[PDB]
Amino acid sequence: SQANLMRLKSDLFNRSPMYPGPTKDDPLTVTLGFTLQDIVKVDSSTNEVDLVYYEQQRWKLNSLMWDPNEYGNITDFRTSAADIWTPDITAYSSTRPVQVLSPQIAVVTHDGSVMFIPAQRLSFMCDPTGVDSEEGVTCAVKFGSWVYSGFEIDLKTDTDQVDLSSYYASSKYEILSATQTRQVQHYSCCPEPYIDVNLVVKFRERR
Amino acid sequence: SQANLMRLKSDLFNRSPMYPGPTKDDPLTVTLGFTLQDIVKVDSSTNEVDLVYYEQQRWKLNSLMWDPNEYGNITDFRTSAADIWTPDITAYSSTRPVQVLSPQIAVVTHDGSVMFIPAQRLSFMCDPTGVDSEEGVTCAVKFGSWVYSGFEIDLKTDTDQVDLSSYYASSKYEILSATQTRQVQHYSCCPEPYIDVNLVVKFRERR
Amino acid sequence: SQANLMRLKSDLFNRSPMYPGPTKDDPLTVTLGFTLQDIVKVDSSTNEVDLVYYEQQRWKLNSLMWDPNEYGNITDFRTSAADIWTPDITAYSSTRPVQVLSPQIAVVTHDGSVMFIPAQRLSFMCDPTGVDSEEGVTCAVKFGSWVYSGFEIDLKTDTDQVDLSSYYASSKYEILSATQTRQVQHYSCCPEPYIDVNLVVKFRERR
Amino acid sequence: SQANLMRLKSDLFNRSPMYPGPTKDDPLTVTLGFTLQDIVKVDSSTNEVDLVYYEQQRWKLNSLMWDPNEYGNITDFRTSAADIWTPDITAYSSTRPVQVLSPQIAVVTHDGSVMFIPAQRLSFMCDPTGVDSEEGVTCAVKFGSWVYSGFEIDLKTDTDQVDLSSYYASSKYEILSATQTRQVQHYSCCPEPYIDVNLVVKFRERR
Amino acid sequence: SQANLMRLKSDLFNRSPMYPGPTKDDPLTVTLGFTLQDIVKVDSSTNEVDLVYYEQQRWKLNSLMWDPNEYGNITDFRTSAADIWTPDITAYSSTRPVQVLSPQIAVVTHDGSVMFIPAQRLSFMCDPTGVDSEEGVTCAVKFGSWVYSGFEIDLKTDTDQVDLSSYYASSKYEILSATQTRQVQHYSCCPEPYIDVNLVVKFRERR
Amino acid sequence: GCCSHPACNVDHPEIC
Amino acid sequence: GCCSHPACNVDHPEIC
Amino acid sequence: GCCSHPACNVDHPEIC
Amino acid sequence: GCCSHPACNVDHPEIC
Amino acid sequence: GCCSHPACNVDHPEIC
Repeated sequence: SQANLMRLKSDLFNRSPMYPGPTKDDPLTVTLGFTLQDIVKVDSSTNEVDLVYYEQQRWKLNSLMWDPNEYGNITDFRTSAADIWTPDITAYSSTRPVQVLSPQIAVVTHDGSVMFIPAQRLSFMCDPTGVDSEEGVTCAVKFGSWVYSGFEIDLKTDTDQVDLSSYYASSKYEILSATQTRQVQHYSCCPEPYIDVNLVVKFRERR
Repeated sequence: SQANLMRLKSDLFNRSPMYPGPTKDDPLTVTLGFTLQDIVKVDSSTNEVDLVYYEQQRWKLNSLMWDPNEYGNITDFRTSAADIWTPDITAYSSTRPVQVLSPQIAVVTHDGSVMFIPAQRLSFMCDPTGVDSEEGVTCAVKFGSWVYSGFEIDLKTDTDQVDLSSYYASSKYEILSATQTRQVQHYSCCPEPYIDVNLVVKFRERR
Repeated sequence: SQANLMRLKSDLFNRSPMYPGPTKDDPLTVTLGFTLQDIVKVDSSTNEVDLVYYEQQRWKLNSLMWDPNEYGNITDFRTSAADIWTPDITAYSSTRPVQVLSPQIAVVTHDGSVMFIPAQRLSFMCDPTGVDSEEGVTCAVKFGSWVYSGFEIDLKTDTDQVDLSSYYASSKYEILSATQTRQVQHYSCCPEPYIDVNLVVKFRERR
Repeated sequence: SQANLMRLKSDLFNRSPMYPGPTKDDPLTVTLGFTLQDIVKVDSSTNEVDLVYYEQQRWKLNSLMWDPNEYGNITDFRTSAADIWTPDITAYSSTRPVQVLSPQIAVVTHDGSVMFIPAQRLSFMCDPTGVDSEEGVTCAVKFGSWVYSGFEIDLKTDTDQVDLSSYYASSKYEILSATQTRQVQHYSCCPEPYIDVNLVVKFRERR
Repeated sequence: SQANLMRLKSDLFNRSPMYPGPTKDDPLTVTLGFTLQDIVKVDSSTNEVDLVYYEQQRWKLNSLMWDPNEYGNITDFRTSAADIWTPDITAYSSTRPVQVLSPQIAVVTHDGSVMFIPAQRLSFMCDPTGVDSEEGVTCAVKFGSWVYSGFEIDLKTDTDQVDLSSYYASSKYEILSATQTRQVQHYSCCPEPYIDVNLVVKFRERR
Repeated sequence: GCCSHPACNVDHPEIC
Repeated sequence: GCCSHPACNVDHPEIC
Repeated sequence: GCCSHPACNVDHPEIC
Repeated sequence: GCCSHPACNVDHPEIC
Repeated sequence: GCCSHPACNVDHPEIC
């Protein structure tokens, strides 16, 4: 049993060159999803807001496919996220380096599908003026590829509703709305689109 | 004598590929235990509390067994934690990357048991409202594998009572109760269980 | 066609040696451009100002050229910044190590050109006295090679005008002017010139 | 002689396997000593105190012995502490990761003796109540092996008086007494003793 | 003619083991010099002062010599400081790990001379009482080798005058005097001298 | 509720 | 606004 | 007790 | 003034 | 004294 897995990981990683990133010929679709845990700091003196969340990333590579029947009917395995290529999805308006709060371990399926969910703490630009009121305040931060256009990495969500079921029950803040929306952007110069997922969270201090 | 140990380490590590983690076929039981040292910070403005503790981890691999009579009657040895596979146990509600306060050295015994106790400082979600009162306040944080279900990593404790014998005698806080309880979670969608150990501490400022 | 890319990177990186840096015989021109996002901290008690910006770097190496028709008509590809030589451009008046807020990915084209845009947070020396006034305040920070003279790395800009189109709309500070200016300096002792790009931003608290 | 030294290090490091640590059969004696520089922070709101000190370590390995006459009469040499095995001495009551303020370079002598003195900044648990008084206050922190019993690493000191000759003359605090005392702990279950060195410092705000 | 440079580094670094450091057989002289930029923080509650400066270090190794006309008339080259041996000069009274603010690249010339000037931020022990007065206040911090005696690393300066030409014009502090003085120290135990460079700066709050 | 649990999400990418 | 977008900037070095 | 000491837990497990 | 600039300082160690 | 200086201790481990 363990023999199959040791053999499988060897054939995928050592037997092959590493996936060189997508192109226009061999594009790649990445599905993104957020699970907010808590808004842990709000700084009105700098307009900086801190989130703790789970970032779900799922993509599919053909170079990661294998036949379960050739490897002891193994359909999936777990491996360090450093061992594999990962997409360059970034919050465009972060103000400090994202802090990783979880292990960075990816799970590969025999169809070449990969799911990767690092827990992270993010500080980003947001004027919280109005948080201490009934109306609240809205913050927004876009996530997207840093160097890949829409012709090379397709971004999309499974739902527009942010997962709020694990938000800390006794947090200092109440979530009024939280959405994750796929957006397409074109520029007059250029035919290729540029895609982002707009994370929009409306919240207020809780009384 | 000392030559034997180098040979033992050779046969276990450089002979075999790295243990690739458990599988549903070959599950693994991990024993969890905490020895709480101190509650070192309470931030009521952000609902963030800092603990300093020892996290005792024990598991058993068949691939690390050896015959004591075959290696100069050596029954145990110490080795760096990077050298061996270690479980991805994580506090689910941490707010900052865990800080390690100790060397990361594991001790392996001839029956395949490994025990590993990193000292750590953890910031996690807790509303401390009530800490300066007679009733005190309770904080809780769940620990479990990040990517392995219960069918792959079995979580177990040796006692439901957290070790408080090393709690700082002159701490700013008094421990009212400290328990470590195994919890199993099932989902309507899915047959496999998901296990966590709930560390629940009730405490108050010292009067 | 994905195979074509893997082969290209092999010939350029794995078969060729890494570019050892410029020389007086074979000098190098670097194009610099800044896209300011936000002024996120101003400390009048320490005379320290924190910027979040994109630093666009561009240069051209002959040793990275290839013929597209020889590689499946591939004209460009994206690759980690660690894989290639990068210029030692430095803020001369920084007060803390620069924090990288983005992936570090450069894109190489078949003519040998490389473009690289890391997002960064920089703390640098500036007395902000007057930021709460109508005139505002001016800060300056120089960027240039640390060890290469002007005879080895030529610094230049495509425009004297910093890109402010992505500046945070709800920032605590309003930008009055933001320019990026090439400067050349000579010293009586020495024939070689020393080049820097002067980032000068005038700003004030928002009315 | 520079050729001799490269050969000496080569023969010692590249030929033999890495020293695997001491054993119950082949134990090790470590001499520990402290040179206190300054008490740079006292935090009464969290009961955390920061020390700046020099920590002198000393041990002797057979695997690091050599004959001077085969190596150009070289009797001792300098080496990075990563190149050789170092003991796992840790402050048992630390609250933050220790900060190293000096190079980590050890000197080995031909008799197998090694001396290693990193300067360090340590945050540890201490209730400072009484620091602003005439009696002062006492803090204590134990140092000892994390994973080695007394049958495997023997701890000791050359003197029990902490070296105060380099204590900062204009520190905010005056040192009343500072001792470093070897303490032994036994458990009924187990034959091996567990050894720690108790660093006890009495001090007060200077007046 | 990039080849000459490519060839030179090859012969110096890979065709030989790394320089093992100085001895008493092959001693070394290190030239030290400071260019002060700013006094960026003064903490009267902890006696901690933060400087940002350039530290110029110069030394000469015979093992780094080459013939220019044998290498395309090349007289000098730049390389990362990790590639070459660097001296262990350290501020003896720092209180936090020194922060490096510049690339770490040294330039070696065909005569074996090496120059290395890292920009750094240093927190060190200093009682700032009197900074808000007319007389000002004096801080002192010694720099010297951590593990090498005066018989192995000879310290020296080119001027007893700190370079103040790059001091920030709008700094919170005014420099009254800034000196860098070679000091020789002997101890009754030991014949060999121990050398340090005393950086003594007199300064005050600016009015 | 599975789609909120990190380990649960990955073993069921068809649901989450 | 292309030249302000990191991915767009690089895909058009002829414009940016 | 022994089951509180980091070196003692591991050396003698059958107990901790 | 050369010896005050890091790049100028290093390219002329004979003067600085 | 010597036993306080980092370079001095290690060159004389017999006294410190």
